[PDB]
Amino acid sequence: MTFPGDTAVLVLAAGPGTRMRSDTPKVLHTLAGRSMLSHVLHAIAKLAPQRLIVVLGHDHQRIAPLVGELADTLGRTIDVALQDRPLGTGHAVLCGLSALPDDYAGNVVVTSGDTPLLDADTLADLIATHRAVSAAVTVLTTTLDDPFGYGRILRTQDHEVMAIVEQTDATPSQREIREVNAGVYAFDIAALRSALSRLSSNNAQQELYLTDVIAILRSDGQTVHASHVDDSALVAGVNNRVQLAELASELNRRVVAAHQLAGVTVVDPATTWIDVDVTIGRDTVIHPGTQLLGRTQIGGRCVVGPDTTLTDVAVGDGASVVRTHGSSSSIGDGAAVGPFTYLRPGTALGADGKLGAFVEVKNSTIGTGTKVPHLTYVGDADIGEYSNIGASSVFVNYDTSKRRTTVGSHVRTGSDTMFVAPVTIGDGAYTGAGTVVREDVPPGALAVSAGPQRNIENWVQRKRPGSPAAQASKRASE
Amino acid sequence: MTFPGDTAVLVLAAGPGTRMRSDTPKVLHTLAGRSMLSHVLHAIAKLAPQRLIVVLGHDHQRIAPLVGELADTLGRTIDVALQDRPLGTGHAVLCGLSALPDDYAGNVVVTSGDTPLLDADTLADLIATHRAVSAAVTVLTTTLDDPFGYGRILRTQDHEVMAIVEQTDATPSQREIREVNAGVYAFDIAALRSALSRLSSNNAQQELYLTDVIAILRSDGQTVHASHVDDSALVAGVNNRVQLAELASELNRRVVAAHQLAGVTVVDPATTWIDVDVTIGRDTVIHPGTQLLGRTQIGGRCVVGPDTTLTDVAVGDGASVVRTHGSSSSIGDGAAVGPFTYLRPGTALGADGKLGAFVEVKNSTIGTGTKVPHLTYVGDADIGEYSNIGASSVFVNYDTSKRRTTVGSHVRTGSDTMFVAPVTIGDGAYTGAGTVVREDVPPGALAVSAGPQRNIENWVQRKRPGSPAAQASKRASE
Amino acid sequence: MTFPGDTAVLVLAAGPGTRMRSDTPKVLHTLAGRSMLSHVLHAIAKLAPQRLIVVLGHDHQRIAPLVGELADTLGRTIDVALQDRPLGTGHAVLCGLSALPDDYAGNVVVTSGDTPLLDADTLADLIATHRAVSAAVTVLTTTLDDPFGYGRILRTQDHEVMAIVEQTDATPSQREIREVNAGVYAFDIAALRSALSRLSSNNAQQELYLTDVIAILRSDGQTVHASHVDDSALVAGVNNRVQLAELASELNRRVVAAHQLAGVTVVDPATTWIDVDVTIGRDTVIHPGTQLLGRTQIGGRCVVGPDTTLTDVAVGDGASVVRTHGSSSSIGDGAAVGPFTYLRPGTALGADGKLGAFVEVKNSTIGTGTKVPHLTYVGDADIGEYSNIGASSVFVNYDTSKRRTTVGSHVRTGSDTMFVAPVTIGDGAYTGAGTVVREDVPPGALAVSAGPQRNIENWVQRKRPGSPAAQASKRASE
Ligand SMILES: CC(=O)N[C@H]1[C@@H](OP(=O)(O)OP(=O)(O)OC[C@H]2O[C@@H](n3ccc(=O)[nH]c3=O)[C@H](O)[C@@H]2O)O[C@H](CO)[C@@H](O)[C@@H]1O
Ligand SMILES: CC(=O)N[C@H]1[C@@H](OP(=O)(O)OP(=O)(O)OC[C@H]2O[C@@H](n3ccc(=O)[nH]c3=O)[C@H](O)[C@@H]2O)O[C@H](CO)[C@@H](O)[C@@H]1O
Ligand SMILES: CC(=O)N[C@H]1[C@@H](OP(=O)(O)OP(=O)(O)OC[C@H]2O[C@@H](n3ccc(=O)[nH]c3=O)[C@H](O)[C@@H]2O)O[C@H](CO)[C@@H](O)[C@@H]1O
Repeated sequence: MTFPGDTAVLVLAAGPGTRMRSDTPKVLHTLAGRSMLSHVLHAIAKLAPQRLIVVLGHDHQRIAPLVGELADTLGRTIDVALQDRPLGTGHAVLCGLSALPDDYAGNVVVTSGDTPLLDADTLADLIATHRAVSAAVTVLTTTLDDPFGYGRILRTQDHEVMAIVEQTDATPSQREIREVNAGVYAFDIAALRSALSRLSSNNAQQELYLTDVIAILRSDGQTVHASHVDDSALVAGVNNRVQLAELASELNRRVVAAHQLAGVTVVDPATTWIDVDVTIGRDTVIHPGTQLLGRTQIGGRCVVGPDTTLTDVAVGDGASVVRTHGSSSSIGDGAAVGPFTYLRPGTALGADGKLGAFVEVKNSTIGTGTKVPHLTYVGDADIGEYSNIGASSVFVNYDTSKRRTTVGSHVRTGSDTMFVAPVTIGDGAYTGAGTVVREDVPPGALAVSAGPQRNIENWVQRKRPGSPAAQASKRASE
Repeated sequence: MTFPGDTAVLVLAAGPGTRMRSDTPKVLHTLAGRSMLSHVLHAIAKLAPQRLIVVLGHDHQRIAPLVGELADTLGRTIDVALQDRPLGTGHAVLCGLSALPDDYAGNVVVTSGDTPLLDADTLADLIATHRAVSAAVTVLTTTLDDPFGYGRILRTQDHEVMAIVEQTDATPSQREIREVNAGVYAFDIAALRSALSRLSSNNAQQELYLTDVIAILRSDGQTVHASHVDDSALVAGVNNRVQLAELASELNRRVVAAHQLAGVTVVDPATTWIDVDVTIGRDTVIHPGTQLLGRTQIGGRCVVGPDTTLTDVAVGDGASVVRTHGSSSSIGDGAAVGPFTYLRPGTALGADGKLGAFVEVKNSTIGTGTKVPHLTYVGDADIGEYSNIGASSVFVNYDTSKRRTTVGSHVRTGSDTMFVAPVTIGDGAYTGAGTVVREDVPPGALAVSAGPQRNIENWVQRKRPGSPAAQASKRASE
Repeated sequence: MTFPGDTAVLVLAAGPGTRMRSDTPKVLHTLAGRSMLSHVLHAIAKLAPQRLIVVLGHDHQRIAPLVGELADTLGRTIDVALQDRPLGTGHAVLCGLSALPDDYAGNVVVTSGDTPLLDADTLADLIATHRAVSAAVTVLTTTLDDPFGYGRILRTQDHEVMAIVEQTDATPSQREIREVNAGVYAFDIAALRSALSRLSSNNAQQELYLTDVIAILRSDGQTVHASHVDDSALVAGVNNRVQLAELASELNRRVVAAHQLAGVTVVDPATTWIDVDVTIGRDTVIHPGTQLLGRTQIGGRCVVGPDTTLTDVAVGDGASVVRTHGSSSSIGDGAAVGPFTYLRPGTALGADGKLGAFVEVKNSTIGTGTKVPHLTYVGDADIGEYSNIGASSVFVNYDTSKRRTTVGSHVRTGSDTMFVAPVTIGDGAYTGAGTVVREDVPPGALAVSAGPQRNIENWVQRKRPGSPAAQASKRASE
C-alpha cells in the first residue's frame, strides 16, 4: 500500500480444485462473507498494480462474471487470461502473460486465487525486497509444523536457495524439510519468459511446474531470492475443506479482535462469527453463539445474542437482540427483540419497539414504542406507535394482493385476533380477544366476533364419567 | 486389520471407576454416539482375534447385557470373565485368562475398556512388533506433556526397558519421566501366567500390578520390548470426566475432518458435533452450533444449522434444516425446515414441503409441496399435497384414540383453525379464519364457525376513559 | 490462606483504562458473574490482611459504592484512597499509603484491580517468600510468549534482579526479554516510603513508575527479590477487551473442570459457560451452547441444553431443561422444559410438570404434574396439579391489576382458549377449543364460546374459480 510501477499481477485460478470435492469452483467458496477470489482481488487492488490478470480454466464462464463485478466494485480493470487445460502452474503463468503486451517491461507478481488471508504489507514487502536485492525471481516461503503437500525450499548451508521440490517429486529426506513454497512470486518479466520456455513435464505429475523456474534461474546464474513470512497464516492456501475452515476460523479471530480493541465486548470469540463488512459500536456486548453476517451494522451499547444470526440487519443504539434469527431488516434504538424471534426481509422496528418470544415479522413496519410480545406473525403490514398487539395473533393476506393491513397508534388488540388483509384499524381502537377482523375498524371503536362464554355445569361427570376429572366430585363435597 | 492367530484379547473393565463420580459404570459413558465399551469392542472385532474376553467386576449384570448385544452386532462371540473384587490389573488379567482353555497356546493381547480412540493399526502393529522382536511381553507407551497419574516407563540409556513404575509408587525423580505406560500389551501366554503367579501386593495401592510383570520378565532374562505410539490420543484413557470431554472433542475433530475431505463444508468444526454413524452428502453446508446424532443421514447440497440438533433424522437432497430440534423423522428433497422448528418422532415431510417458525410436528405425514409456515402444532395427522395450513393452528386429539385426522390435497386452512381429531378434510377444501373443525369437510367446501365482526363505535372513550387510547379523540378532530 | 500480620494490601484501581474504549470503568467489567474488582477483593479477603485499601481515581463515586457492598458481603472493612489524577503507579501507591497511620509497621502488599485470576496461594507464597528472603521488596514475575506491553525484568547472569523496564522505555534489545513484571509486590513499608519519595517522572510516559522502586532499592543496597509464577494466567491482567475474553475463557475452563471432576458431564467445555456461584449435582449432563449464569443451581441426574441460558434458575433432580431461555425461576424434580421455551422471573414449575415448545411463562406457579405443552403464554397465573393446558392458549391480564387467574387440579383446557384475567377455573373443569373465558368456571363444568361448525358445500368453485383448489372438481369425479 501502495505498489510501484509498472507492476503486473497474475492470479492463477485455473486449477480443477478436485480436493474440494465440490461442484462449485474452489475460488468461489466463501469465508467471512467473501469468496476466496473476492478476498484475493480486494487485497491486490489496494496495492494498485498497473495490470491485474486472472487466469481461469474450463469453468471460466462461472467465474469471469464475478471478476467483472469485482472490477467494478474495486473501481478498476481486471482482465482474464484463459487456460483450457490445467497443464501446470508454469503453463498457467504463460497463459496469463499472453494477456500482456508482448513487450511488457514491468515486474510480474504471481499469486494464487486460493489464499484469502494474504495482506497488503506482505505483497508490498515482496516487490520491495525483489527490487532491493535486484532479484530475477523472489519467492515467498514460510515454515509449517506439517509441510505435507507443499513445495520444499532447498537451501545450502549458505541459506542460498537452490530449488523448490514438490511433495510428489520429493525424496523422503527432502520431505522432512518444513520450509515450504508459499506460491507467491515476483519476477523480472524477461527472465520469467526465458525460464518458462524451458520447463519440462517430466514429473511425478507430468505437468509444467512454475516451481522449476527458480532452479533454471539459479543455473542461469541469475539472482534467486527467498523471503520468509513468519505469520504463516497470511500465506496459507485452501486446497480442501479442512483448510477452508481453519482459515475461516483464523480470519474470524482477527476480525473479532479488531472489534474488541475498538471497544466491543465479545464474550466468546470462538463462537462469534463476524463477516468483514459488519460494523459494531462502542460498549456493545455480544454473547456466545452469534453470527453477524453480510452488511449487518450494530450501534453502540447494544446487547446481541446468545444464539443470534443476523444477515444485513441494522441495529440502532441501546437495542437488545437476543436469540433472534433475522435478515435485511432494521431495529431502532432501545428496541427489544427476542428471545426466539424471527425477522424476515423488509422488517422495520421503530425505537423502543418490542418483538417478543415466538414472534415472526416479514415485510412490515412497526412504529415507535409498539409491542408485539407473544406468539404472533406480522406479515406485510404497517403498525403505528405505542400500540400493543395481543398474543397469539396473525396478520396475514391470502394473496398476489399488494394491499397492506394498516394499524394506527395507541391501539390495543386482544389475544387471538386474526387480521385478514387488507384491513385498516384506527387510532386508539381495541379488539376483543378471539376476534376475526375482516372489516375496517374506526378510531375509538371496539371490534369483536367471539361469542359469549357459556357454562355446562356437571358436564365432566355426564360426558367423561370415571375420569381423573371426577375430581369435580372431590371438589363438590369439600 | 486383520489379526494373526491364535490371538486372544482381554479387555479389562472391572475397575470401580471412582474418579468418574458416577452411578453409571465408567465404560458405559458415551462419546460420538457409542459407549466407550462399544468403541473398544468395535475396533477389536475388526481385527478378528480367535478369542475375545471382557473382564467385568461387581456391576457386571449392568454390562454383560450390552456386551452380548455388541457380540451380535459385531457378528461374533464375546465372552465374559468375572473379577468379584478389584484386587488389581494383574489380578484382572488372571480372571480373564480363567476363561481360556488351561492349555491355550495363542498370544494374549491385553487392553482396557476405557480407551475409545484406539485404532486397528495400533493393535495390528503391536502384535506384529511383538512377533518380529520375538518378545515375551510388548508394551505400548507414549509421551505426554503431563504424565501425571500414569505409569512411568523406566529405560536405561540403552533405551532398554527396565520396569514400569506407577504414579503412586514413583519417586519425585521418576515422576519427571514423561514417557508413560499406555496399558496396552501383547504377551507370550506362558510367560504371562508365570509372571502373574509371582506378583506381590506390597504397593502404595496394595494391589496386584499387571505392570510389575515387565520387571519380573526382565529379571527372568526374557525379551521385554516397548513400542512408542506418537499419536498419544489413540492411547488415551478415560478415568474422569475431564478426559472424557477431551477424547470426545478429539474424536469429533477426526470425524468432522473426514466429512470435510469427502466434500462437506463445516463452517465451525469446534461447534459441530457429529456421531460416528452419521452420513453427509457432497456440497452440504453445516453451520455452527449443530449436532447430528445417532443414525442421522444428510443428502447432498443441504444447508443444516446454525443451532440445529438432529437425532436419527433423514434429510434428502437440497433441503434446508435451520435452528431445528428434531429426532426419528424424515425430511424430503428441497424441503425447508426452521428456524425454531421442532420435529418429534414419526414425522415425515415430503419433497418441497415447508415447516416454518414456531412449528412442532409429531407422528405426522406431510405431503409433497405442503406448507405449515407459522405457529402451529401438527400431531398424529396425515396431510396431502400442495396444501397450506394457516398460522396459529392446532391438530390435536384428546385421547388413547389411534384415529388420525386426514387432510387432502390443495387444501387451504385459515389462520387459527383448531382441528379436533379425528376429522377428515377433502381436496381443495377451505376453512375460515378462527374455525373450530369437529366435523368432516367435503372437497370444495368451506368450513366456518367464527362469528361476524361487529363494531362498537365510541367504546374506548365510554369504557376506558382518559386512557392513552383517548387518541381516538385526537383522531376524530383531525 | 491465611495471611500473617500486620499485613496491609493496596489495590491500585485508579488508572483511566483507556484501552478498553469503554464508558464503563475497567474494573467493573465482568467475567464469570463477577466484576474484575469483585474477583480481586474476594481473593484478598480470603487471606484476611489487617488493612485493605482500594485506590480509586476520578470516577470513584461509580466504584466506591460497589466496594462498600463487597466490604459487607466479605464481612470486613475496606477503605478507599483517592488519586485525583493518574500520575503513575508509584504515585497511586502513595495515595493508598496516605490511608494508613503515618506510623504503620506492617508489610505492604500491592496488587492491581484488573487481575481476576489471582489466587490465595500465589499471594500467601508472595509474602512468605518476602519474609523468608528478608526482602525489602519482592516482585512477582512470569514468562510470556508475547511479553509486549509489560515490564521487562532485568537480571544479571546471577539471576539477580537489577531493575524493571517498561515497554515504553525499553530498548529493542530489552524488549526481547520475555520475563515480565506481574505487578504484584510485597514491601517493607519503610523502604517503600523511602523509595517512592525519590521517584522521577523523566519517562517516556512522564509518570511516576512504581517499577523504578526495585532499581532504587538495588542501588540502596537493599534486598531485592523476584518470584516467578509459572501459571502465568494467575498473574494476567486486563488492559483491553481481547485480554478480558481470554481470561474469561480460561477461568471458565477451570470452573467447568472442577464441576467435571465432581461428577458433572459437560459435553463441550468450550461452549459451556458457568458462573462462579452456580452449583451442579452428580451425573448431570450439560449439552453444548449452554450458559448457566448468576446463582443458578442444578440438582442431580439432570439434562441441560443444548442452547440453554439460565440466570438464577433453580432446577431439581432428574429434570430436563432443553433449548430454554430462563431467569429467576424454579423447575422441580423430573420436570420437562423445552425445547424453545422461555421462562421469565417468578416462574415456579412443580415436580413432573411440562413446559413445551414455544411456551412462555412469567410470574406463574404451575402445580405438580401439570402440562403446558404447546404454543402458549402463561402470565401472572396459578395452576393446580395434573392439569393440561391446551395448545395455542393465552393467560393474560390487561392491567395494573394484581389479581391472578386461578386454575384448579385435573383441569383440561381446550386448544385455543384465551383466559382474560382475573378468572377462576375449578377442579376437573374443561374448556372447549376456541373458547374465550371471561367468567369463572365451576368444578366439573364445561366452558364454551365457539360457534358450531357449518359447511358451505361448493364454495371453492363458486368464490375462487379456476384455482388449484379446483382439485375439488377432480375429487368429485373420482
Ligand atoms: C506451483 C507448483 O508446482 N507447486 C506449488 C503449488 O502447489 P499446489 O499443488 O498446491 O498448486 P495448486 O494445484 O493448488 O495450484 C496452485 C495455483 O495455481 C493454479 N493452477 C494450477 C495448475 C494449473 O494447471 N493451472 C492453475 O491455474 C491453481 O488453481 C492454484 O490457484 O502451490 C503451493 C502453495 O500453495 C506451493 O507450495 C507448491 O510448490
Ligand atoms: C496397570 C497398572 O498398575 N497401572 C496402569 C493403569 O493405571 P490406572 O490406575 O489408570 O488403571 P485403572 O485403575 O484405570 O485400570 C486400568 C484398567 O484395568 C481395569 N481394572 C483395574 C483394576 C482392577 O482390579 N480390575 C480392573 O479391571 C480398569 O477398569 C481399567 O479398565 O493403566 C494406565 C493406562 O491408562 C497405565 O499407565 C498404568 O501403568
Ligand atoms: C507499574 C508500571 O510502571 N508498569 C507496570 C504496570 O503496567 P501497566 O502500564 O499495565 O499499568 P496500568 O496502567 O495497567 O496500571 C497498573 C495498575 O495501576 C493502576 N494505576 C495506574 C496508574 C495510575 O496513575 N494510577 C493507577 O491506579 C491501574 O488502574 C492498574 O490497576 O503493570 C504491569 C502488569 O500488568 C507491569 O508489567 C508493568 O511493569
